[PDB]
Amino acid sequence: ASKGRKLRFHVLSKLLSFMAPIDHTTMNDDARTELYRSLFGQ
Amino acid sequence: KAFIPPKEKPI
Amino acid sequence: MKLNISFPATGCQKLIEVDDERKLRTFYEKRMATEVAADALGEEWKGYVVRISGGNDKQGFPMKQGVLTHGRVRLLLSERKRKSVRGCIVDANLSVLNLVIVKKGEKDIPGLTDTTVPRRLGPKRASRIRKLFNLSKEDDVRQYVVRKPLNKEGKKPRTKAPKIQRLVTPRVLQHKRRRIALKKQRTK
Amino acid sequence: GISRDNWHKRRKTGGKRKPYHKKRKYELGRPAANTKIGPRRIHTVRVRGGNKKYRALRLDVGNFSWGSECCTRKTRIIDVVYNASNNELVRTKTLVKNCIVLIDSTPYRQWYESHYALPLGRKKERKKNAKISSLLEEQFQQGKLLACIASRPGQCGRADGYVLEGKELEFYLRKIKARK
Amino acid sequence: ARGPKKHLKRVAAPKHWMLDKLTGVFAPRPSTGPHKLRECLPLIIFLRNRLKYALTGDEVKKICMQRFIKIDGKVRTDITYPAGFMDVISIDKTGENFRLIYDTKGRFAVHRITPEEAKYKLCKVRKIFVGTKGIPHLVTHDARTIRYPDPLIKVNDTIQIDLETGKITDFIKFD
Amino acid sequence: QLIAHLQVFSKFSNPRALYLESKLYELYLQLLLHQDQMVQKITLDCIMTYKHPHVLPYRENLQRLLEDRSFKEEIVHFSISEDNAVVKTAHRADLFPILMRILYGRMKNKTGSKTQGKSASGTRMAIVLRFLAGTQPEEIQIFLDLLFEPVRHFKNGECHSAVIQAVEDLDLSKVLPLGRQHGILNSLEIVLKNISHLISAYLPKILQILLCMTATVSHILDQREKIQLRFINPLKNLRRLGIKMVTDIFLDWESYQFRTEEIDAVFHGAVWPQISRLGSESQYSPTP
Amino acid sequence: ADIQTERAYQKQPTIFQNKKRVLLGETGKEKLPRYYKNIGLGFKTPKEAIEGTYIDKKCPFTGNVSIRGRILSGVVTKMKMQRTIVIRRDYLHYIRKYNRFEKRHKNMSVHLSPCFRDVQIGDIVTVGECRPLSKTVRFNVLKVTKA
Amino acid sequence: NEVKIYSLIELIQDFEMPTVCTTIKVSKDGQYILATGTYKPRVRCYDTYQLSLKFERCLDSEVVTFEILSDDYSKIVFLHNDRYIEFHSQSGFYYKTRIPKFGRDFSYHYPSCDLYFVGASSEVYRLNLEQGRYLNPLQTDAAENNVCDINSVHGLFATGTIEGRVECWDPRTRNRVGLLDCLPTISALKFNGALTMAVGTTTGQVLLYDLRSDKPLLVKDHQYGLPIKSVHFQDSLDLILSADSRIVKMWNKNSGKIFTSLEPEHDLNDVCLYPNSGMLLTANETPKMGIYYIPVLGPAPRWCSFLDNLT
RNA sequence: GUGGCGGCGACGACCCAUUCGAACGUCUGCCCUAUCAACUUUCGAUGGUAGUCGCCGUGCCUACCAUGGUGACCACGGGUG
RNA sequence: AAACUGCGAAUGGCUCAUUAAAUCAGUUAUGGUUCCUUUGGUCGCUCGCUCCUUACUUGGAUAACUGUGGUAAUUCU
Repeated sequence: ASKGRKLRFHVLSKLLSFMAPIDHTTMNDDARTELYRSLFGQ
Repeated sequence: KAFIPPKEKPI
Repeated sequence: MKLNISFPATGCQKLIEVDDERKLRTFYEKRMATEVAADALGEEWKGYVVRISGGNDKQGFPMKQGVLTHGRVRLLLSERKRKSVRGCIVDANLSVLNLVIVKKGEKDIPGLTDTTVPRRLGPKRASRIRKLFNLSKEDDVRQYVVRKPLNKEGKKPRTKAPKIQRLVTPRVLQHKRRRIALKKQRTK
Repeated sequence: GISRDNWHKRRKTGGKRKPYHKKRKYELGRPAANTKIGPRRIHTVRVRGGNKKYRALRLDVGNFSWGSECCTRKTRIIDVVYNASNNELVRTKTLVKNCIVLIDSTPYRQWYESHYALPLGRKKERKKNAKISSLLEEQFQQGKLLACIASRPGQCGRADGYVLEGKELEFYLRKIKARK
Repeated sequence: ARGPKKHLKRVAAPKHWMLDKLTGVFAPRPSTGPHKLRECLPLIIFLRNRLKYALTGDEVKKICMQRFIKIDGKVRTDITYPAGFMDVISIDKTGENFRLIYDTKGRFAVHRITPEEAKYKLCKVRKIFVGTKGIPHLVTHDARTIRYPDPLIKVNDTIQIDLETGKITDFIKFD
Repeated sequence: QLIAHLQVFSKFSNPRALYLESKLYELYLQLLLHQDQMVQKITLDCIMTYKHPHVLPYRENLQRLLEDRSFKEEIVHFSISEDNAVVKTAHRADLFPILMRILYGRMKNKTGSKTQGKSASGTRMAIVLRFLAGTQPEEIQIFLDLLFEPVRHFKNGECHSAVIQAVEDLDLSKVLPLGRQHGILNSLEIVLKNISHLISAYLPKILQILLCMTATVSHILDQREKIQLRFINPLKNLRRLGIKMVTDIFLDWESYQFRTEEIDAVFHGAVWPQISRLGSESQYSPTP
Repeated sequence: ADIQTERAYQKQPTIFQNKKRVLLGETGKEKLPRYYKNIGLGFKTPKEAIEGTYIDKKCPFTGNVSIRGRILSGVVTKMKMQRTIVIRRDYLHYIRKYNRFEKRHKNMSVHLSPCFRDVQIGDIVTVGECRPLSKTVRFNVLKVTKA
Repeated sequence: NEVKIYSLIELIQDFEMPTVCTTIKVSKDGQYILATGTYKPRVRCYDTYQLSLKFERCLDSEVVTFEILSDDYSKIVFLHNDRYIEFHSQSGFYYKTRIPKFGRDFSYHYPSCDLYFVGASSEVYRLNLEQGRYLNPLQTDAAENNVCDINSVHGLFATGTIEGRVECWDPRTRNRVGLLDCLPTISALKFNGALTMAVGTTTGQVLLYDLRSDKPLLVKDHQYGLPIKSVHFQDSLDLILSADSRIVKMWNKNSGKIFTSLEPEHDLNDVCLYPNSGMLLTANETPKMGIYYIPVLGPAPRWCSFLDNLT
């Protein structure tokens, strides 16, 4: 835990609202789940 | 308490 | 659009105002420090070759060699400040353009090459005097000093010569002898 | 900036102290010189008092001393094998003090052959004493010797050291073998 | 302090200079030299306050630039030169010699000396060390270093130095 | 004046078509041994006009040897040892005659940043020979011929005969200079120390050269009344170095078979001239 | 026991231990020559420090430290750190106003060389001043006398 | 071999790090080009229109890699070998924080504002950015993780491992969608399009992978044993750019025909291609930064439009 | 005779010592408040090894280790024209 | 005159925007470090392959100066 060896989950004041969620995904959510199930030999 | 991991819920 | 033409072999400069766009078209879309055959300037300029040294645009900003653009930029120039400089590419939006004649043509320009501008100052260091006059070690540099005659109205005529530096005189030899003597005294 | 002052530290009892001054010039610190292996690239740094510090950024050669035979020779550096402080320096091939490196053994072999007139490294009134332990002979057969750097490349600009021998040699060999 | 101060206030001057209080704010800060700042007598103080030869600082400067004062046989033109204990001052224009000796109250005294006595001085040995090429060196109290000293001379001994040559004539052992 | 002549020949496209090109190449090889750098670099350009397939690829490494700043770095990174070499095995035969002559010129003048002056001469010889220690005994022979050029006349003839005739064919008016003779012995001492494992074939002629000069110096040392006083001290130092190296050769090379003539030579030039007076000198300190 | 307990090889810096020798000398004994120095001031170097084998760069007798300054004494209180202990110095402070004394104490962290053994709680220790060896350690143990 | 690559008078002045250049990158707008290097680690931003450096900012430690979060130069995140993460606003240094273990590489997911740390630990750190709090960890069950990449098309996260296995995770619900098996570790990992993926190996092999088929579609082998640091995709000519220290290889996506090869004087720390242009930017072990123009690959950039006339 | 010797100064210069200091330590000693009784490890608190940086000694800093350090003899915290 | 070179401006002043051993007083250490200036020292060469006839002194530049110029615009250029 010394020198930040162990991860701590206190809120960070300066990092609050540093970015806004921006998404550009062409795939619809139903298509993603079907693709994820069939990934590789699965 | 400082080391307890927060739990998030899928929106 | 004005042209400042210089001939370094005679060292003569001349400013010419050329209002013809056709004459200046041959210089367009060319970078600086490039050799151009200036045949389009007129019948006097046949066989002449010119080099683009620099220039100023309509706002008076000079050109820089490194930058490659048709407009103005803001570069760090000399502790460096962001001065605005015009690009090196020659365009029609130039107030003045500088040219240096490198090759001489058939006929002579009445301003530049018919008359000669003499060099005003001779060498001062002894070795440079020896190199200029091809002197040997036995020749006396003091004989070959370039003297300047000078006369003004109401004044007695005079002639002045520079002081030779790096010239062997007995004072320097005495100083060297004294240094060697000091070394001997220290060892003793 | 990098400051190596003492007033940013907590007290012995554990209480914190509040500043009374801004950072001073004489308390400055400078970024570390991560000396890699490659063509020689060294930078000079002006320090307090007007002196100079040679900051070696990249090094490939250095002189090493064979203490048992008292033979100092200048040889190239090949690889970094062990570092007591951290394994990341071993991964990134960073040259620091007290790290274990591999050096070429050609000049030492040439000196031994020219001095004792006995073959070494070849495939299958006190007198001169030509005896070498088996570990050094094996290293010479491999063509690379294990050495320890004794100088600080980030301070003097050169990487000098000595060839590993004896109890230290098997200690470091055991450490290297256990690391794998 | 942020930086070294070049203005010595009068009240912070050594008490053995016998400076009065209403002359001015400042006192002459001695230049660096063979003696320490707190154990030296500046040339201006000795020349205008002790001997009354001068009236002002410009007056002391005019006196000094004529090369009339010699300290240990050498002409000094610095009016703030630090003169200390066992120092010999010669003024040939007035035909006068002084030796700086503490009196019973702890102050430098105006002690006139015979001109034959002014040819030598006494120094206290501070350091003995072997230099380059195995050459012994001796360092005194007045920053004088001498090569090839007598082997019997140790630390805390006293030596007599001839001012003309700067060489040891004899010595007194600490006993 | 020499640089002016060499510059125009460097700008010729086809040197083979030139008239008397055979003698030109011999002149260029001789000029590689020159002490001045500017002579050497312009000479190397004339050699590179002959676009020889073997010499040409190593052009950059050769030029860095002629540069003061990059000399020491180039020595390490131009390895010629057979185990690990920058030069390929087929290219060794052509490159080495160029390489040896360049290094010989550097050895005389300057082999690094601080290696100038008579005091640094021993450092210059040491640096070159350690670089040449990786070569074969055949390839090192080219450099040793250059090094021992002034003393070729001592090599001919049998060992005992050469020592005797050197004493007879001695004139006080003309001798090899003592300063140059001191350089030969200092160079020869470094050679025996560092490349002794490549010197077995060339060793017998070294004994001839070493013994002949030592025998001659003793001969002048007998005739002191006819020589200047200032010359006595250099001659004694020359004799001391000669005996020490014979001492070195006997100390090593235990299994080497010395011929009968060589045994006669060592007594002629080392033992007999000083053995009679040995009680006088050795008492203060052990003589060589 | 074994002196090699760290990730780096523990060695006494001023002793060269890779000198090659003839076989008859190797057959006899592989005894490394020990380095120790006289510290002066009338203190005697312990014997087991001479024939010891521990490696300590902060040892006053076998390490690279110098003893100069003040010499103090105290009572040993705690042995819980590595090669350093906590001692206590007791004294009386005088107040003029009521004209009496009050009892005060100081706690000092001092380095032990591994030489001083059989040290217990409450025995007298004589310590000497040296360069700062850590954040809070400036004194080294010079002499131990039993209670 | 008829490609006639040119080499560059001065397009941008002072395009010169003092000793070496570690990483070269370009902004989404194309307005700004960013570079970092030794010594006195700097971040230098060059404006394309002004043909000069906008600013220079020294840093405490060397930066392994950095990401331009904002469209312009405003918001930049630096990863350090001292486990330090430095955030830079438009003014300058903003905040600095540590990571529990050393970080090999990091990638940022623009949706959900989650930034992922791949480093010297089995677990891959997640840092939410809209709220400063560190999020719940994900356990990759692999001893060492080397590289990571996030697919732009459908938001798929894959992390490289030292064992040589690519593990694919889902940014939503934080579950392992799949895993892929393929002694050498994974040097470079890159996503292109919806369905195409590339794996770099330290032995020197480029393997093109389809998400649906375990077998590789094509494999390209560098003859040198040096690892390939960067793999890039060029859409217009379907050219895949694989770069190692010795040389840069550009070859066709299908059938593996080689377009051209460029060997410089010094080793490449990084390479970069200006969008929709034949201009190539390289970072070398040299104070100068290499600039190369390939007319065949694409047209000259707009800010360097006169370069076509100069040829 | 491109002889041989020389005086008194000015300026610059490697290193040692001295002067002026500057910077880190040792020891001794501070006002009110217990309705502040525990504190430090809340990005090192104490100590060990190696290293980076620094003009140098040093948790000053970083990796790998032990669980330490201070306290009613008033620690720690808060105040105090 | 102008211009080139060297030294100093970190001291004295003045000022409304911080602080319980953190500052501060006395003692004590430099064998754990830095130093402009003052003062005193120290400040020569045998030979050692560089060959034959720069140490009676070696090399490359740039200001001031002359002359031609651009813009609303600087002692900008």
